[PDB]
Amino acid sequence: TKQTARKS
Amino acid sequence: SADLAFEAKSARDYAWYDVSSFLTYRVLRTGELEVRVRFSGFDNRHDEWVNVKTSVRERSIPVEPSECGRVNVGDLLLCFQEREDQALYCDGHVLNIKRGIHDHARCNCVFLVRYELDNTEESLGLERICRRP
Ligand SMILES: [Zn+2]
Repeated sequence: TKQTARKS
Repeated sequence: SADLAFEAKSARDYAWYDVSSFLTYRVLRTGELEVRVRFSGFDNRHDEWVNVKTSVRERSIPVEPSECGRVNVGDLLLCFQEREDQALYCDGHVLNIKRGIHDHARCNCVFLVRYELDNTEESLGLERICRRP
């Protein structure tokens, strides 16, 4: 699974 | 082979995001073709129109410790780029690798990448890279 991205 | 899943590049970001579905499409008077996509884990407020050739592709894959050896220099990688304001997956290229000694449990290799957007460089562990199929 990918890293949980966090938007600007 | 598994059923194809996709990621798309946001215009308000330049990062790549998993695509939940493709709602519809349109053709601008220029001839330019775009599809409307819904990003996984996102409501419809976040939907975007994106070009298929430049902004849609097969999902990048997290690499297992066992196959770090398959990654090579000059490779394209979807790199989890951690900064203070935002953390997001951006394209990058492998400038250099320092191989390490490790079992399949965890990889200690060091990959130096050049981010496509700004050309800036960062060193990353295996946990922050995905490979193109
Ligand atoms: Zn390794």
